[PDB]
Amino acid sequence: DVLHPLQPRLSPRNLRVSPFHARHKELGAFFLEAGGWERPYWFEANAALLKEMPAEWLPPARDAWSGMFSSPIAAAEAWKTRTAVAMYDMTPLKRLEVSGPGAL
Amino acid sequence: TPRIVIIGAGIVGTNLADELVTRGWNNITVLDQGPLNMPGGSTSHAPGLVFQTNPSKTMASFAKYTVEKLLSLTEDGVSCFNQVGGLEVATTETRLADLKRKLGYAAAWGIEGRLLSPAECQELYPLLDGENILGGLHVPSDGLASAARAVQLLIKRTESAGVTYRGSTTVTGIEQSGGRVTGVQTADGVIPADIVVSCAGFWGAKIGAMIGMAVPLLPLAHQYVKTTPVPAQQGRNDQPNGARLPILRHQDQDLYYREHGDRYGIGSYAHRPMPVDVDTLGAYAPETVSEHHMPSRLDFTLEDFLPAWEATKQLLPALADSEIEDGFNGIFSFTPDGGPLLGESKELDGFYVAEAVWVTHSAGVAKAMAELLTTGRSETDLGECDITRFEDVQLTPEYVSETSQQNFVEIYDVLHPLQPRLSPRNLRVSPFHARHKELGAFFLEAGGWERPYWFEANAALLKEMPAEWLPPARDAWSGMFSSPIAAAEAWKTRTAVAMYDMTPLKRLEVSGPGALKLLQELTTADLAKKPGAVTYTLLLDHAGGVRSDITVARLSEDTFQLGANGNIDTAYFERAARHQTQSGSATDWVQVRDTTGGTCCIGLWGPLARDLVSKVSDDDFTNDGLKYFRAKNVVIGGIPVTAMRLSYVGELGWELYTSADNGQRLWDALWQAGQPFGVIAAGRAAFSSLRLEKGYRSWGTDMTTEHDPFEAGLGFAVKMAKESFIGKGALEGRTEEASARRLRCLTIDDGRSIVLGKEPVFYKEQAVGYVTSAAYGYTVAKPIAYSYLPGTVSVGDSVDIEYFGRRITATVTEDPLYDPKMTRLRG
Amino acid sequence: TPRIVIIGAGIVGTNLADELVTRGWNNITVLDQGPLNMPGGSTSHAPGLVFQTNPSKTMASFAKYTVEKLLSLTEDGVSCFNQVGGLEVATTETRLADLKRKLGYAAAWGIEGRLLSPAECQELYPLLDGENILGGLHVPSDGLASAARAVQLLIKRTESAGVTYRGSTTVTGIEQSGGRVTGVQTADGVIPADIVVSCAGFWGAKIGAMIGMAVPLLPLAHQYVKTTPVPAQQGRNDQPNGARLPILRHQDQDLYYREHGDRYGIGSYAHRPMPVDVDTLGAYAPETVSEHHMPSRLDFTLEDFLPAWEATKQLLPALADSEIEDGFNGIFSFTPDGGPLLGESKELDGFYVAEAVWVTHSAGVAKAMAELLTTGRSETDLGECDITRFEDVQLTPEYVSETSQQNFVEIYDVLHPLQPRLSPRNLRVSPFHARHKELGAFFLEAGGWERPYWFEANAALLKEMPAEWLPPARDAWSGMFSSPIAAAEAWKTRTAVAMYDMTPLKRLEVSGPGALKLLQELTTADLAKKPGAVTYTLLLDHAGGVRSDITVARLSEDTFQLGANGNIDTAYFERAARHQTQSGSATDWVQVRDTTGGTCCIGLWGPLARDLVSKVSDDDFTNDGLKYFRAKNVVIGGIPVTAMRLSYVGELGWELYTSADNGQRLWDALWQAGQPFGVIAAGRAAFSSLRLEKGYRSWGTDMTTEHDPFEAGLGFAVKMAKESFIGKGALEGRTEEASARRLRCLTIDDGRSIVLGKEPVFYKEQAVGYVTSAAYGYTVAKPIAYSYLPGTVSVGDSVDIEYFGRRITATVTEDPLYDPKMTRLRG
Ligand SMILES: *Cc1cc2c(cc1C)nc1c(=O)[nH]c(=O)nc-1n2C[C@H](O)[C@H](O)[C@H](O)COP(=O)(O)OP(=O)(O)OC[C@H]1O[C@@H](n2cnc3c(N)ncnc32)[C@H](O)[C@@H]1O
Ligand SMILES: *Cc1cc2c(cc1C)nc1c(=O)[nH]c(=O)nc-1n2C[C@H](O)[C@H](O)[C@H](O)COP(=O)(O)OP(=O)(O)OC[C@H]1O[C@@H](n2cnc3c(N)ncnc32)[C@H](O)[C@@H]1O
Ligand code: NA
Ligand code: NA
Repeated sequence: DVLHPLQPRLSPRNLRVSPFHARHKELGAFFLEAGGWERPYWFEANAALLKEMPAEWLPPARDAWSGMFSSPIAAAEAWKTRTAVAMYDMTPLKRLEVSGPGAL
Repeated sequence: TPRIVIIGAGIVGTNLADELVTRGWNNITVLDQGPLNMPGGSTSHAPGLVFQTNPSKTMASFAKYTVEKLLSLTEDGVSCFNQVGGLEVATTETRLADLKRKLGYAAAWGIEGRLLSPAECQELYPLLDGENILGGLHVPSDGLASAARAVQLLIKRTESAGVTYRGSTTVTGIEQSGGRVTGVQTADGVIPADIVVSCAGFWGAKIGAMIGMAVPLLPLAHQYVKTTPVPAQQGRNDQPNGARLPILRHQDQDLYYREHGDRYGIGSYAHRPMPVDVDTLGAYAPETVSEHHMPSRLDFTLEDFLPAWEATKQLLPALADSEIEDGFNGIFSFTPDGGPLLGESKELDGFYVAEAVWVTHSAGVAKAMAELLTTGRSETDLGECDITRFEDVQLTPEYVSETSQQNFVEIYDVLHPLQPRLSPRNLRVSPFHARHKELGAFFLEAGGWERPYWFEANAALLKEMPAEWLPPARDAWSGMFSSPIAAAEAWKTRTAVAMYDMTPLKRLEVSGPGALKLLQELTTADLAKKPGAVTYTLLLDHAGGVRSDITVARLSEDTFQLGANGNIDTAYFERAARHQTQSGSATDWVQVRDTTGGTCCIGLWGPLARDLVSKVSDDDFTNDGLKYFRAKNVVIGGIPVTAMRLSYVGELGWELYTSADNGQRLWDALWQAGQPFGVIAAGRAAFSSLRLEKGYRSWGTDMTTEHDPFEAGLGFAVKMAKESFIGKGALEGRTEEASARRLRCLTIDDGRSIVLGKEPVFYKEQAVGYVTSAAYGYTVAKPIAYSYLPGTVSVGDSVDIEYFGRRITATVTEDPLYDPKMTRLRG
Repeated sequence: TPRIVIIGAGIVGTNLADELVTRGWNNITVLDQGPLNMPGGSTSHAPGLVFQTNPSKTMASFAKYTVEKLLSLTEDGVSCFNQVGGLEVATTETRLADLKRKLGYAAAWGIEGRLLSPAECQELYPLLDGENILGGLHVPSDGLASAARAVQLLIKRTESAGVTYRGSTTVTGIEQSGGRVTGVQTADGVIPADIVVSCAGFWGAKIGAMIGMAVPLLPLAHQYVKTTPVPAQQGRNDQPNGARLPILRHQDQDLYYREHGDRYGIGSYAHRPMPVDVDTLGAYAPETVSEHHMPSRLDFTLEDFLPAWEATKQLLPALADSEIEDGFNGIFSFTPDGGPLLGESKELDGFYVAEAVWVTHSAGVAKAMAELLTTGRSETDLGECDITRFEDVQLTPEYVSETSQQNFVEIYDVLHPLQPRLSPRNLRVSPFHARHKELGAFFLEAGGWERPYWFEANAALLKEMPAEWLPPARDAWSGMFSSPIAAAEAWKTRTAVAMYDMTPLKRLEVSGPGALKLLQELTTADLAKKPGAVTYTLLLDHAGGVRSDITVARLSEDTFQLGANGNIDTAYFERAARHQTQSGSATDWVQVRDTTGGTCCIGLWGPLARDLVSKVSDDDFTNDGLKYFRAKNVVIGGIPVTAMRLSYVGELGWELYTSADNGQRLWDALWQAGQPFGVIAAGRAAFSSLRLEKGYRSWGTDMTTEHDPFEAGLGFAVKMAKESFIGKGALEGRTEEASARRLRCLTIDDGRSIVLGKEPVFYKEQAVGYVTSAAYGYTVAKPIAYSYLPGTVSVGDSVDIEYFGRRITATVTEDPLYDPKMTRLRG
């Protein structure tokens, strides 16, 4: 099959979620998955910001292929990270603890 | 004939006066606050590019008529149309593909055009830098309107026929009595009128406030610039405003161009939206109005034009050897959906609008409005143009401002037919909204309502779905706003049981001792039956065209519930009810209420529907308890419900109606009862596919006022034996078998090439139709498309449908495609 | 006088015939399917215990009248009441406390009673095993009714006065024309009638179905047993049914007792609910009806009685030396709220019900119904008895069965006034329900609606709340269904801004050319003002009693929105509207619709309300934009809203109304706008407290039809200058200052002893009133209670309120307690 590089499976999904999952769903997260973890790629709540976003932040139209699994909402999220304050879910990033007198 | 006052002597008002005169109505006064020699609205600044090809059949037809009429409007051997042709160029692959779709519209609506290669574009338009040009769409019949000259020639010939023009005359109010217009107020007194038509351009909302009418347009400014003389153009054109090259669109950069002698004109939408408050413009003394000084022209803002100027030099390098000479920010109108605003006001009988109209469509709008006024109907479908199409949340100043600014931003963008706005959203939701979100609904919006198209919860079913139900891969365009989940939802509707949210479908209650009388005249059904009957019926106009299809349920002697198509229907019934009440006896009064927002409806459909409902109700839902096309009151999960036995999707079950406060309980009761039967929530994508498999006609797409019932295959819904109903006389003698054009079901032979709507349909290489409704049919496992075809094309014949320039073979197929013997519905 | 047919010759129907005759109406036919000497309904098996004390003032008054009337009904020197007194014993501390509350009801309603110690109980009732007895409540005037003998004596004296009795006559249908009753159908023809009253006991729902009326009673069976001769009782009483000891209640074990000569009778509710299908009983040939063979008696099920028999031997050990002799499972009626069903049907003019009535209240119900029929009103408040009190979800067979069975299970339980059912719940929810659950709403229910009483989200505010707002600890009883969170919600309403859900408050739309005319006659206001006015007004009866208080908003010439008290109001307006339409001209027609379930309302109140709304609306909400007690249409968050400026809680702000589909958006828009102002959601506990601080009267509690406007302190709402309105004539000359009894505000001096309602109020040691509305006042920092008091008691006087047997000192206080100068509401 012809498949986009970001194409998700539709099943099995929701195997691993962070503690913020219910809050993310309240905010309209668009989830893709990697390593079993559900990861928001943008939040539909932020679409409401696009109408106040300064014109310099608005990207041009995308073609169909680069537009797959993409949203203009991401521009607003970048805008607010650069100018205000943002909360990213970093839970899925691999975390190891190395301990003991031999760790160093 | 009636005394008419037209407000506005722009291109719309003067064409309307002309179209009325030609139809023998000449008791007309046209008013304008500006001087008659140069009124000073948008018509007085438009450069006049006319591109006819449009996705809307109606707008394309308006443009074709405008070109024809302007070519005919002449004095001293010079017409008001310079037919240079039109060229749209593509600088991206996305745009190149969209030009192939537009070539399809051209063929569908009867406009001649051709796709051009980069080399052919360069031959046609030598000033192009061909490096970035990927191809073009050439329409030889497009060209340049002389709008200001047309206004002057229309004024001259209508004045000769008896029309009165009064310039320098400002309308300050509207006089009324008894709910009907009687006059127009000015500083100097009242001008009497039986009919008033507001043709006031971007002042349309200011006029509407004079009668308490919401007119959903927003005045916005748009930049237009002229260059100094361009060296490459020296000696080529007639001075000072000659043109020889086709008008030029560069939609990837939001620009358009025309020649003005040896100078260029540049129109740009590539700037911030620029809303204008009409109350700040100032009154212009008519003696001061001139080319560069008029209400419609605001000061140029060069800073907004710099990017457009750079993009212009890239496309047309010869212009880099010229300079900007003059620019202005010109005011015109935008609306929430980009459509114009036509028709009779809800608030005042005899008061009409014809506003938010480009020069391009002006003569077509005027013709349609002249037809409406003089005969009671337009010869062209106005469903996308009627002012009454809007829902109440769509008429607020905030909605009109936000959505019309977005329409400006997107004016030249490539957009899919299902593309949603991202804001404003969540205006109207059904009582099931929280449950829908629990199930991962994918929502799109229409009329302000959030509507699930499928549910992510159902993705878990795909791995157990039988292979016969799995559709092939979709291409990128038909794959937009689509999911394979819809196949699973269709599968479970056909084999188990499903819950559809029917809440957004327009619901009217018609009540009172005059309700039966009203509906007996307006519809094509004999509704005088003991309560409990549900009847599918049509509303016609006096020419027999189909205004709407409606389902009528008689709930009691004096109460009927109607399933309708939208707010055009609401306004039609409201006025008809008021007129019957006003002119009738104590037994003729009737009220109409739009109850949609206060109620809700679940379509509970599938072969296990009786098994499910039996767990939560003691009412009799067997065939003896409730027959097909009947209604009765029941209790489900403790909630009083009106159950109607019918199904758009063609399965066992019922539409279940209740008040909004009870909806969540009804939902939850049915949901719990359905667990052992594998109940699912099912969305609009599956709904549309299953309903098309049943051959349902969608008003506005599969039939309009341009079609009679017999052409549409809806003859069964017309009871010709009735003594009286609107349209009966026009329909005498007509049959389905004798109809010159007939609505036909097509299936796509390759099983995979999905079409979407508006694609042209060819029979033996000639364009003879276009796609109305379309969907992938999950039960028949192939794409489906409907089209009108000449009556001589038969079931079993082959036709081609053009999709993005490729011809797809399809077969005329008998419908319904699924269960034509209704075995799933009976017993 | 009118021709009356009464269906049923039980204790109700025969007392009704008697009460009509005494009022000079004797054109009455009474029908019964059973033989007149022993009809065979529940009256033919009742043992006749009459305990007068009840939490309901109306039911207590009905019982007092029954005792008086039965003592008066005599032949051969033997009356129909044996006044042995009544004793309720307590075996738990919970029950002992509840007897102190019941002693309070006794004092409130004018019944003499005393609390007895264990020793005194033993002196009064020597057969008690005193070990487990903790105390008793003794009411000397209670006793034993001879219900079957009363029926026979009533038949005799009404027959003499002209009443016709027809036994062995089964009603099979009801004849009607023009929406009014005309007759009663039997196998032998139609008996003509202007008025029909269904007194058919547990067959009431079967009769109601004959006219399409839902009668919300459930037939249920209840065990009653007689013992063999009890050795300890040998020689003590007259044989065979004599009694000397008080009737005995043992509510902790769901049992009651009486003597029958030397045998005991035992009634038990300590068994599974036993619903009965009346259609299975079989028709009894009248010649076969006898003491042990009649429709109302089903076969005894000993297995259900064994636990009751064991509990009986424990309480009364002498009975262990007897045996069970005979038992039966006797059928009677239960209803969803334990109240009877009285009044005129919604479905049929002139058709009345008087059903689900204990022998205990029978003569009082009959008197009230005789008053209703002969004068148009009852002299006793029927708000808790009227058949029209029920909401539509409360009339389904499923609701009536579940809730009436729960009422049987709980019949003798100690229950708090706010105790909710655990099922059925979530029948009706507002559009804000999901948001409320996000905020941790604590829901209670009324009329089927889920209503937040407080929000757990607000617990986080308690740690920043100023100390003056923190209330003292509550005792266990007043602490039930209460939270300290309510103080925080009151604090923020008074100092910031709060959003109350007003959706459940009854909302009626009255429309049509006759709407103004109807309301001008029914209300005490002059409503003929240009649209936009909001008026608080009263509905009176013809005696000037207060049927309801209503807020009327005139939204247009022919449309009014009413805020009402419940479905008694709905049915009252529906019938008045139909009668005006039927008898009126083409300009008199009027429709009434209950729009509550299709709409919603947010009360946006607090000093920051203008700051909040200004962020989400461009409409003018200043004093010049919208004055106090005015309404206008606005847009908030993109949603069309009807804003009304008034506040139950006494702060700046508005009631904001919209359609249900728009409610969640309106909520979310206001919520987001309110974040910088510290907006909270606020629930019913705070609402009730703040509204009582404003002196608002709650219909049904603070005033009923027993009170005129002047007694209630509502004189300001009566426009005596009006030409005409129902009740005007009765009110001529009356004033607040001359009223013999006046509604007064009391505050509890100790700042901590909260009372709840119905507690008796004493002035110089005499019972002179009782608590109507009550709440802790968070702004005044003390408990508040209202009561009627003799006119000679003044502001500043001291009264005592008895709560669980303890006297609490309170002061008559001027009201409103908060902001009587309305500074918070004006400007
Ligand atoms: C501004 C603009 C518009 C434009 C364009 C470029 C610019 C910068 N380029 C176009 C193009 O190339 N092709 C095309 O098809 N259209 C183009 N347009 C849009 C076009 O100009 C307008 O859509 C069209 O001209 C609108 O015509 P209409 O006849 O509807 O409106 P109008 O010319 O503005 O006339 C309205 C008249 O009403 C009078 N009026 C208003 N209020 C009153 C009162 N109260 N009393 C009396 N008279 C009143 C005005 O004076 C005006 O003359
Ligand atoms: C069953 C029971 C009831 C009871 C009780 C103990 C038992 C086991 N103990 C009580 C107690 O000690 N104190 C008290 O106050 N009440 C007690 N009760 C309840 C009491 O018996 C009933 O609530 C009361 O008797 C009801 O009286 P009412 O007059 O309302 O009803 P009825 O006696 O059942 O009479 C109805 C008559 O209607 C006739 N009917 C019905 N349908 C028709 C038709 N279609 N046509 C003609 N006549 C009809 C019936 O025949 C009946 O006689
Ligand atoms: Na754009
Ligand atoms: Na019990």
